[PDB]
Parts: sequence; structure tokens; C-alpha cells
Amino acid sequence: MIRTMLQGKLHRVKVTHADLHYEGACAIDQDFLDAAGILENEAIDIWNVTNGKRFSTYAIAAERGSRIISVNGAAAHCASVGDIVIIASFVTMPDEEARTWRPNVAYFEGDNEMKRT
Amino acid sequence: MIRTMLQGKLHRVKVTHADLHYEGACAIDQDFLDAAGILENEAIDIWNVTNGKRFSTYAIAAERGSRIISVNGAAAHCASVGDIVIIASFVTMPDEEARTWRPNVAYFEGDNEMKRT
Amino acid sequence: MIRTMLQGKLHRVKVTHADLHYEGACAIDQDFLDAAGILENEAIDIWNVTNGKRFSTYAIAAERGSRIISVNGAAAHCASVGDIVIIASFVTMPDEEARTWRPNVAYFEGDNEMKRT
Amino acid sequence: MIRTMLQGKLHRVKVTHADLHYEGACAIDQDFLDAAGILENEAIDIWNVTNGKRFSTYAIAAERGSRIISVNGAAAHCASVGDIVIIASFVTMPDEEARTWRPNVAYFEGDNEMKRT
Repeated sequence: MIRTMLQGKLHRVKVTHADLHYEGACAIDQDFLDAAGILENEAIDIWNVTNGKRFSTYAIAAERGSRIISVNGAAAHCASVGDIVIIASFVTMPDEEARTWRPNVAYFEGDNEMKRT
Repeated sequence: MIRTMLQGKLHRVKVTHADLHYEGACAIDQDFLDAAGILENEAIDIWNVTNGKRFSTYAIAAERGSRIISVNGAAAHCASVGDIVIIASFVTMPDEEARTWRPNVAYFEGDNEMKRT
Repeated sequence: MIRTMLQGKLHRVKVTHADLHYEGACAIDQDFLDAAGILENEAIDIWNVTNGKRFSTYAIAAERGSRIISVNGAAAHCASVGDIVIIASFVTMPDEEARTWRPNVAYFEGDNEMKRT
Repeated sequence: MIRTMLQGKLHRVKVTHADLHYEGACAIDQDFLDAAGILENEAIDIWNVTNGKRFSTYAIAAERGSRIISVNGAAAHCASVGDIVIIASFVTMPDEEARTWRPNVAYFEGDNEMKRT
């Protein structure tokens, strides 16, 4: 049987933009997406450390190096600029592969600077 | 391993009807379903740009050309006539196919007129 | 790629019992489970037509013929005796099978009497 | 077609720690994880019997024998020390295997002592 496992997450990144109109999804610096192994158009869950809200949407790429985290469309009701959020994707696999599965985790410092190790 | 990807969405369509009783689900003009690639009886997520609510239900077909978006049953607690919503379906596939996956997106103008390109 | 489709639902059944302690899940007359094609220990979504709440739990069997719908454990915070709810399960399959997929739907009358056709 | 089934649960365990900062997820005594068959980095749903909240996160191991249930990061908004929660994982399998599927259930007494049978 098949497990759902954490694929990767952006841990405690800060929302940089929030615009109800127009567009939607959560636009994320492509460098951040690569670090966490998250793909453009992949389903993502967003857990807001600042306000406690939890919601699910999908990832789109923002410009590499922009350090952008933009919550757009209806999702803009769920976060504000400055909020600290955790952004996660999940994947499925057989139990055997799940047992030794390792998520990609990206950590942050300062103004959404990616932290090493 | 297997990714969950955005299959397609109706972007910023307007709710035309909301009836708590009876029936359920979200009835959507079949032309809209075809445009976004969404199937009758497929699980859909609905993100309400107007009121911020997010909920999951399933799609049923409304008459082709009716331009109808009817939120029925318990879902009628989550949207009102006139609300702007995003309606999405998600599918799973191997990582390799996910990397070059392209969602179907349908956009709207005026009174739920589908916008081209 | 793989679609998530409505497998079956109990449409507008009434909650008969709600006990926060102890046990959990939603216990459902086995005849109702068979009618909707829902299995013991299968994940189910519950949409409360009366109070608007939406939550996910799993199905357990109640005695055949009891006409019971018991919301237990934490789920008892989400429904009250007398509430009208829709109980659904979802399954996955290839797109080809999804295109002609037919959900099992069970309808109700009076005191959770299953309605024919 | 493929069913989503309850894999296992921790039934009515008590939250021992809740820290918004830092880390995230829900750290759970590894002995408890083994008992319910839940894996490190597996998606889990948490249903709070005390306050009614329901949320989804992922499991991480706490020290074997610590009897720890720590809700961390954004999840700390959803439970408090002392809350009674049910922690569940779900897996997918073909309908045939689902029909005779048996979830692992772990029960608790006193100060998160695992109860036998």
C-alpha cells in the first residue's frame, strides 16, 4: 500500500506580497522551489505561523533571486505581508520507499535569505 | 514517486445560484468543465475570492451554454450569488510527467463569458 | 494521470447520535455503507447541511438496520443529533475510467429510511 | 480503483508540549509511531477532542519512551498542552485489499501510557 510523505518544505519563510486581485496561487522564488523540490503547478499546503491559518493551493514560480512569496487570489485572505509561513508539498510512494524517505527542507534568515545547513 | 498537480481551474467565475436544499455539489456549465478539463463527479476545490472561504466538493454538469455556477447542499453555506470563486481539480502522476505538466486554465469576463487567451 | 472521483455518498441523512467520548469516527448503519459503496475504515468527508461545517474522518459500521449515524470523538464538535449531512467517499483511477464513472448515491426519507430511485 | 483507508491512529493521546517557535510538525514518541504504524515524515491528521479543531501536518519522531506529543510551528495554534487528540494516517490501495483492511489502533491511559488490548 501507498503512503503520503512530506516531499519538502520551505520552513519559516516570510510572505512578501498579498494581492486578492488578480491571479491566484502562491508565487515563490524559483530558487526556493528547487531547494524544497517543489514543482510549478504542484499542490502545496501553507501553514501560517503568525496567524494560525492553514490552507492548500498550488505553487507558481516567481523570478529566481527575487526572494518572493506572494499569496494571491482567495489565498490573500489567509496571509498578510510579513507573516511567517511553512510551505509544504506531499508525495505518494509504496511503504517500502517511505520507510527511508528524506524530505528536502529549506531554512531562512534575514530577508528570506536561504540558510545553509 | 507520485506528485499531485493542478489539472485545471476556472479562474474568477461568478456564482450564479446557491441553494442549500436540495441536491448538493457544484453544478457548472459543461462548456466550462470541458475548458478546464474537469470531469463530472470529479473532486474539486473551491476558493472564494469574495469571502475567503475554501472548501472541497465535486463537480456536476449544468446545461451547456447556461453559464451556471450553482453551489448546492452544504456548500451553499460557503458562497453566495455574485461571489467570485476559483474552481480547481488536481491529478496525480509520476515526478517525470509532473516536471513538464501544463494545467488547463479558463478565464472569464462580463457575465461568466469565457475569455480567450 | 489519475483522477479523484466521487465513489458514493449518503445524501441528506440525519445524525442520530453524537458522543465526544469515547470512540471516534462516524458509525453508519452497514446497509447504508453498502448502498453508497463505502467501506469500513475508509476515509469519508462529511458536509453538514444544517450548520455548514465540513470535516473528514473515517467510516465504521453500525448494526445493520439500526439506521444509525453517530458522530464520535472530536467529530462530535462538528454535528449535533438531528443535523442533515452528506457523507461521501472518493476514489482514484486513470482518466480513461473516470470519464464514464458513476457514483453510488443513497437517498433518505422519514427517519433515515433509504429511498428508492 | 483505489481506496483511501485508515492506516492507523493514536486514540486519545494527550498533547505534552506546544511551541509555536521553532520547528514544526508533530513530534511523537517513536514507540507510539510504531504501534500505530505511522512513519517519520508521513502525513497525519490530528483531531482535537478537547477543542474540536482538525488539522493536517506530518509526523516526526520524539525519543522512544519520552511519551511525548509535541505540536510545533503553526500547529501550536491548534492544540494546547493537555488537549486530548486522535492522530491518524491514511494509505491507499486497490478496492480488493481495502475490503479486508485492518487499521492499527493504539489506546492510552494515565500519562500517555499505552494501553494493551
